[PDB]
Amino acid sequence: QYIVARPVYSTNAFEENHKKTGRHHKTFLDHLKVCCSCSPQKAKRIVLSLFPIASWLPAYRLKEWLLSDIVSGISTGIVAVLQGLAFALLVDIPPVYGLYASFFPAIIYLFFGTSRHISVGPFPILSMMVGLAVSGAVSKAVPDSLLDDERVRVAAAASVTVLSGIIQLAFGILRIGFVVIYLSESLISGFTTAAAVHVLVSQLKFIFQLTVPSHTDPVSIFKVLYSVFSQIEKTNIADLVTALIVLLVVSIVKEINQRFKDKLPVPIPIEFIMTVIAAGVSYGCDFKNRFKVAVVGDMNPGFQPPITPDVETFQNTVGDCFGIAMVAFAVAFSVASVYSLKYDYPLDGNQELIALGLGNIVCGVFRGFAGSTALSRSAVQESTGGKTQIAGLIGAIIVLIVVLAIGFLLAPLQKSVLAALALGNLKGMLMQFAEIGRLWRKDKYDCLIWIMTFIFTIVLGLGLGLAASVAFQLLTIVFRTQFPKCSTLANIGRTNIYKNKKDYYDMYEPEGVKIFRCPSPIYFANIGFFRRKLIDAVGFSPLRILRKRNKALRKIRKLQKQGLLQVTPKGFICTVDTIKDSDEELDNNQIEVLDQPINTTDLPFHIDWNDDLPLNIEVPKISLHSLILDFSAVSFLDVSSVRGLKSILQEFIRIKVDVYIVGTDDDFIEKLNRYEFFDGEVKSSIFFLTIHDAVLHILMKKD
Amino acid sequence: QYIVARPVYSTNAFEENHKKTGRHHKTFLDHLKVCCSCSPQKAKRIVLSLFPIASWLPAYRLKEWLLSDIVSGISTGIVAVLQGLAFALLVDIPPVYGLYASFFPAIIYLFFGTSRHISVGPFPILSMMVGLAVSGAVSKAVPDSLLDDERVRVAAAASVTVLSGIIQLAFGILRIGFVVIYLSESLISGFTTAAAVHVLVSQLKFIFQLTVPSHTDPVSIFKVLYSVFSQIEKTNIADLVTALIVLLVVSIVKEINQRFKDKLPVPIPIEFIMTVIAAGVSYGCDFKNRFKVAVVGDMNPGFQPPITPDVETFQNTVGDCFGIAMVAFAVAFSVASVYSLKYDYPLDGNQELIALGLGNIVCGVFRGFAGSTALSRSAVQESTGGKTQIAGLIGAIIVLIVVLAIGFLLAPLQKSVLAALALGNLKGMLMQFAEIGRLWRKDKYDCLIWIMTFIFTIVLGLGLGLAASVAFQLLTIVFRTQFPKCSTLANIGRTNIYKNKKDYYDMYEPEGVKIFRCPSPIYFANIGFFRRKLIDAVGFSPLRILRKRNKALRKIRKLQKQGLLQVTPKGFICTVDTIKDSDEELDNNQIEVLDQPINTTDLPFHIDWNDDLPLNIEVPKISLHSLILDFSAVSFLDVSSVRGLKSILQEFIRIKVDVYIVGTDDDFIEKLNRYEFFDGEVKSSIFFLTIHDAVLHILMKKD
Ligand SMILES: CC(C)CCC[C@@H](C)[C@H]1CC[C@H]2[C@@H]3CC=C4C[C@@H](OC(=O)CCC(=O)O)CC[C@]4(C)[C@H]3CC[C@]12C
Ligand SMILES: CC(C)CCC[C@@H](C)[C@H]1CC[C@H]2[C@@H]3CC=C4C[C@@H](OC(=O)CCC(=O)O)CC[C@]4(C)[C@H]3CC[C@]12C
Ligand SMILES: CC(C)CCC[C@@H](C)[C@H]1CC[C@H]2[C@@H]3CC=C4C[C@@H](OC(=O)CCC(=O)O)CC[C@]4(C)[C@H]3CC[C@]12C
Ligand SMILES: CC(C)CCC[C@@H](C)[C@H]1CC[C@H]2[C@@H]3CC=C4C[C@@H](OC(=O)CCC(=O)O)CC[C@]4(C)[C@H]3CC[C@]12C
Ligand SMILES: CC(C)CCC[C@@H](C)[C@H]1CC[C@H]2[C@@H]3CC=C4C[C@@H](OC(=O)CCC(=O)O)CC[C@]4(C)[C@H]3CC[C@]12C
Ligand SMILES: CC(C)CCC[C@@H](C)[C@H]1CC[C@H]2[C@@H]3CC=C4C[C@@H](OC(=O)CCC(=O)O)CC[C@]4(C)[C@H]3CC[C@]12C
Ligand SMILES: CC(C)CCC[C@@H](C)[C@H]1CC[C@H]2[C@@H]3CC=C4C[C@@H](OC(=O)CCC(=O)O)CC[C@]4(C)[C@H]3CC[C@]12C
Ligand SMILES: CC(C)CCC[C@@H](C)[C@H]1CC[C@H]2[C@@H]3CC=C4C[C@@H](OC(=O)CCC(=O)O)CC[C@]4(C)[C@H]3CC[C@]12C
Ligand SMILES: N#C/C(=C\c1cn(-c2ccccc2)c2ccccc12)C(=O)O
Ligand SMILES: N#C/C(=C\c1cn(-c2ccccc2)c2ccccc12)C(=O)O
Repeated sequence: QYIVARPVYSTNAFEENHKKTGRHHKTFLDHLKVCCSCSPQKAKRIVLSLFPIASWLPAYRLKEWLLSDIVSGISTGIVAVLQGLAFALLVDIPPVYGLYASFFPAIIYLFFGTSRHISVGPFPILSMMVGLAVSGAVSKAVPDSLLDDERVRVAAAASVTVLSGIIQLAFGILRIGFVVIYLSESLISGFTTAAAVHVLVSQLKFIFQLTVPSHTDPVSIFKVLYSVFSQIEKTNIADLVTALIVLLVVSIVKEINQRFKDKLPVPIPIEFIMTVIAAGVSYGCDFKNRFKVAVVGDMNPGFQPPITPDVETFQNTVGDCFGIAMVAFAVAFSVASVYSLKYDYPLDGNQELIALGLGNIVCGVFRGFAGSTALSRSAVQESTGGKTQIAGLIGAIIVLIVVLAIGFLLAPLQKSVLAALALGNLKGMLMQFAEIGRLWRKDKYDCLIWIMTFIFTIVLGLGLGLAASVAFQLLTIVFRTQFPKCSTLANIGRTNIYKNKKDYYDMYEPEGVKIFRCPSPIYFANIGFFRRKLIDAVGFSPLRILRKRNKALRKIRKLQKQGLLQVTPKGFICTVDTIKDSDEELDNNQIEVLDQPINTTDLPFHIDWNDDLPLNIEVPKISLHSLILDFSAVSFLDVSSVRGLKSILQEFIRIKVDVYIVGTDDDFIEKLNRYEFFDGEVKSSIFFLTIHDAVLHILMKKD
Repeated sequence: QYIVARPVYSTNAFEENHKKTGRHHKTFLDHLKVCCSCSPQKAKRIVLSLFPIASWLPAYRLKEWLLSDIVSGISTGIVAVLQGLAFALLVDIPPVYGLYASFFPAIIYLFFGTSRHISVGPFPILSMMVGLAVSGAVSKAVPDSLLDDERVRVAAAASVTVLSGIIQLAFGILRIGFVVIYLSESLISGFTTAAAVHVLVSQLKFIFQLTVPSHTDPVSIFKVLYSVFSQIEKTNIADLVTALIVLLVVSIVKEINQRFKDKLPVPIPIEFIMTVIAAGVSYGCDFKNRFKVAVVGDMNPGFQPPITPDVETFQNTVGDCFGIAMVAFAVAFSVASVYSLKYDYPLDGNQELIALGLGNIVCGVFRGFAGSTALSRSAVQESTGGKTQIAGLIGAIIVLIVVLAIGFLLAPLQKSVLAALALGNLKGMLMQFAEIGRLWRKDKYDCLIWIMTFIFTIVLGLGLGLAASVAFQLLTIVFRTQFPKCSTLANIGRTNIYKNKKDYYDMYEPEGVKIFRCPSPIYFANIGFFRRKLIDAVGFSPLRILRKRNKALRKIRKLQKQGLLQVTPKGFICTVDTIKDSDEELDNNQIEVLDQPINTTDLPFHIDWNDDLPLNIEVPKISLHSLILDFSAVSFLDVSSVRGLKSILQEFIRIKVDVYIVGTDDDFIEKLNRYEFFDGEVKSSIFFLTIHDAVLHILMKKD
């Protein structure tokens, strides 16, 4: 049973009887002495965190991990080759520059990366963003043969990814890799669903084999849909039927694959099989002069010399590279967190930013495009038994073998087989459309974030819809705390339990006491609503009672100068039966003296303000004498709240109503001490521990 | 004294013994039957709120208010004439179009407005915004004598203000006039200080008499400063010395004016006096051919016929007109709220939006620019004794007399006297620079809002810095709740008071109980920090203990198949002294079975997990058996919080640690019922009333 016998405490009387420890909290100048104090332990702890390969490579279990890493590396390197060739088409550069995007960041991440299970390379949302930034950068260059219009796109892609890597590396150095908390899962879900719709639309010009101009920012998906479906009569039917056959086979076998996972080890590489079959039947049957199928061209065997990034492209694409860097880091951290939770090893977000930025810089210098991880390729690497990032090294070696030696193969590949392979794996992102119903019946504030993120991304493009979506998801936090359900409380069962007055049957309120509760932090978007709810909860406005009391006092003092009210020790004598109702109106520059506190020390008689005032002065009466504010769910105040609350409490104190703030911790009062809140009128003795403390104090101080 | 004797309640046992009232809360379809249910009382209540002049005009006290309204109307009409002429220069149109800006909204607001003390007209921040929007609109028009370049600016100004009035009227119709709560007072203070710096810079080309091109959006103030100070050798010294003399005299007399306010009724109109003296000495001495002073030209006597707004200017200036409408409504509501609080009458914000939008539409049709109220002119109207909006009618009649009849006067006015009069009244907005110190020592989150609003407005212009400032002040709410000071609580004095464990001396914790407190709402930017703080507060991670227990159970079950552990009713028999430490590593696709709940029903012996496990199996021990979460300051959860909290509680329950959530109201649990939160593992019986309830329940259920 609950049995408590203690004294009534008042948050000052609690601190006289219970000695505090007196903690000396930390300043700024010693925050700048814990950072600059270097040590031989601190330096080695830093340089083993900058080069994580110095810590996991000598701890390699080369009896339990090597064969699994080799098998997983081969199985992810084949997928990396095909995905690089397919994602180079979304940037509209020659396809061999896709392979450079799947080699250099995977080599840099082996040395500088902290995850063990992600596969580093291109992924289609980032490749679409890089393609849109290139189309925006070549449409803004100053002026000074379709081999030279793609030589500009390659240099623009290289410059965009060098700038994105520079931004990522700078944010990793500045230790602000915690920015991934500013994206909710509803925002990520809506953004990835709309990006899957963007990817699905962008692969239509390769299936139908049409020529679509490179549209730009505001509504890119509808311009591309119009330019595709206005030329639908020029559709090459061989590419269409080949893409449909490859798409049907890869979706059927990818359903069969995960439908039967207990019986099937190292799952079926149906995309490699269909690519081999399609390139082998396009060769031999000569699907380039019988029909007019566009193929992957003759890729040159070898790497290309490094280029210097153009500062004009740096100037024209600053916000595009900011969006590319943010989306790349957010996707990589979201994918790597799954496997770090699954296998229990720590992830360093700032080291992730440093490794991805260095990989993107080295990739863009040697003419590749932007890299992060993909969820699909990382799932392929982890599903086949990847243990460390040596599987990434074997995958990069497979990409290297394809670049240097076997590049005469993949030349009869039909360029719509790649689009069909990219369309066959949009299923996981398109199945997120069944989340509007769940979030609708769950929250309705995150369903709004989902729907507005989808709409903003669709009708504003992948770079600008993300910024608008982040701003709207910041608005929804204000929407949650805008009109809080403010309550009046009452006692149940004649004990220390106080709940909502409209919720149970036999509640009891002490006479003259009001207990008000705001279940929300009070800030600038909240304080006027709080004042309105408090005023209609107590039943009156204290400013009106104060002003009418001041008007009555001015009329009483005016009648005292005329000798009409001879003041006794008790009671006014009233040596007139009735005066003829002369009300006096004050001017402006003089009305604010009605808001001053009443000091009736010149009369020996104590004016009651509640019984009856002589000579027909109405002065409306109140029954309230004590007000309790339950500030237990109020997490913070800012400035506007402290001003408005100081005004409310000053207006309540001046009409002789005691106020009590109840339910706060010591940090709340310690922050209120900085706000110039307490003075000779609002004292610190209004704070109490619990509601029952204040109620017992009221009942003791009355009688 | 505090004496309580009650049973221990558990938020389900409280609702079996206290019958709820069962309120039927309101749906959507009856929200759409309270709006469409029309009545003869509802219709008259609506149409008396659309035309407020039908309610205050027959209640006019024409014995106490008429002379004061006449005097205040004359005193504000003279100021309205001079301010209209001065603010027409910030738009760079001829000055007579300033007077039309101070006539038509003041006439429309007399019929449709709810305030009684504001003066409607131009104010310099809005006139600078209209000038910037005109300069941006004439720099974007398609192509098809300095009399024709200002005929384009007049039509662009008219179109911009018609679109701003349309936006204001549409937002007043849609009942969303509560948007003024989205601007903190720190944002308004920083914005108005930077706008005062903009106004001070924009009046330099009229004092020095220079020719400055109409610069635009990104850094307008530095381009204007460069274009002024590169031509400083061409300064007309007569305009300079006249502006300095007028500025010195008006600042000295405006200090003298409010230094002595008790002795001085109806304060000194020093601006009217200096304008009369300057125009009378510029005439007669002929300050137009002796020197080369630019003067206010010959204004044509009369109004101008209405024009149709160009839809090209509507197309080019959508965001500019949105910013103009928002700033006009915010300034007007902030000024009108002061006098509504001072004189105790209700303000309707949506009717304010409707009246201002109609006034701006009618003003822009008849070739004026945008209108709202100014704080200075409203202070002049209220200080001289304005009672109703009939003072606005007398002011508009004074402006009408100046337009129709006396326009041959104000023709020798020196056009830098007006700039000096506008510079002499920037003191109130420039004295807000002494708020970085106050907000620095008070909050440091609103000082940041002030500084970033000032910087964004200065280096981005008045339209775009406001949007960036609103986005940053939405970011600061996330900054406040990002890393909450999470605590571990303990008991003081062997009663029902639980406070921070590091704060007092003789605290007591029950053995095996941890009380954790997060003093913040938990949302998407908050849940990973909450999980990290809970894990390092309890001293371990429950996933690691669960996985190591599952590994130990798999090794025990493997040794049972070999007959090495013959299970008794109690104790393992262990018919081997020591096996040679064969640890087994699981594959991927098989590791997640370490996260499954332990069901050791196949053994009759109860496995302890805390004493000793045979054959040297370590399985790290915990002393915790009960965890209490103090969710009293947690105002809301969203989706990510419910998922992360469900994960945390499921991981704690599976290692046989009872969890208790404590301190919530019934609305919190009612919202958690929608989230698919409770199941066969996480039940609703974990919720308790207070911390002492849960602690007494723990101590009763142990022994
Ligand atoms: C929920 C709210 C925030 C949605 C707001 C949507 C607007 C941002 C969209 C809807 C209509 C769009 C417009 C629809 C059509 C066009 C014509 C289009 O014309 C072209 O130049 C086509 C391509 C070419 O030929 O170059 C340019 C974009 C534009 C102005 C669009 C700009 C973006 C707009 C205004
Ligand atoms: C998520 C959806 C429901 C939000 C609302 C969608 C609208 C903003 C979309 C739907 C139809 C779209 C239009 C569909 C087709 C076109 C034609 C397109 O034309 C061209 O690109 C070139 C035309 C030419 O050759 O002149 C320009 C965009 C536009 C107007 C689109 C503008 C954006 C619109 C109005
Ligand atoms: C904390 C992180 C986000 C810092 C990242 C900083 C970069 C975004 C900045 C720093 C240096 C900047 C560069 C400094 C100088 C120039 C040269 C400038 O060009 C010229 O002055 C002449 C050449 C021309 O534009 O024709 C174009 C912008 C650019 C590349 C700037 C682009 C933006 C850069 C890379
Ligand atoms: C959010 C925090 C990390 C600060 C980020 C700052 C950047 C957004 C700023 C800092 C340096 C700026 C650059 C400084 C100099 C230039 C050169 C400037 O060049 C010109 O004006 C060339 C002539 C012309 O464009 O007509 C164009 C803007 C730019 C790229 C600026 C773009 C915006 C930058 C990258
Ligand atoms: C705290 C952070 C967010 C501040 C970010 C500041 C930037 C938004 C500013 C700083 C430097 C500015 C630039 C400084 C100089 C110029 C050259 C200026 O050149 C002109 O065209 C001058 C006028 C003309 O001759 O037409 C155009 C604006 C620009 C690019 C400015 C664009 C806006 C910039 C990038
Ligand atoms: C609140 C402050 C401390 C924030 C940082 C200020 C900078 C963003 C400012 C300070 C100096 C400014 C510059 C001062 C002078 C000029 C020259 C000005 O030149 C012209 O307008 C035309 C030049 C020509 O004739 O070619 C263009 C803007 C610019 C570069 C300004 C760009 C913005 C700058 C770098
Ligand atoms: C809830 C509130 C914010 C609604 C406010 C809506 C306005 C901002 C919209 C509604 C109608 C729109 C107009 C509808 C049609 C046109 C014609 C359009 O021009 C043309 O189609 C041809 C002429 C040309 O531009 O050359 C230019 C934009 C404009 C004026 C639009 C400007 C923006 C307007 C006024
Ligand atoms: C925030 C809530 C209240 C919604 C606000 C919606 C507006 C921001 C949208 C709705 C209608 C839109 C307009 C619809 C049509 C047009 C015509 C369109 O004309 C052209 O594209 C002409 C050709 C060219 O510019 O090259 C330009 C955008 C504009 C003004 C749009 C601008 C953005 C507007 C005003
Ligand atoms: N990963 C993996 C596999 C196949 C592919 C997945 N996408 C993809 C498509 C859209 C979004 C994200 C990923 C491919 C793209 C081209 C060629 C092959 C694939 C596998 O072998 O299972
Ligand atoms: N109001 C009032 C008075 C004088 C003026 C105040 N500004 C002003 C200037 C900047 C910002 C806001 C206001 C004027 C402008 C032109 C001509 C006269 C005035 C008064 O007569 O006291």
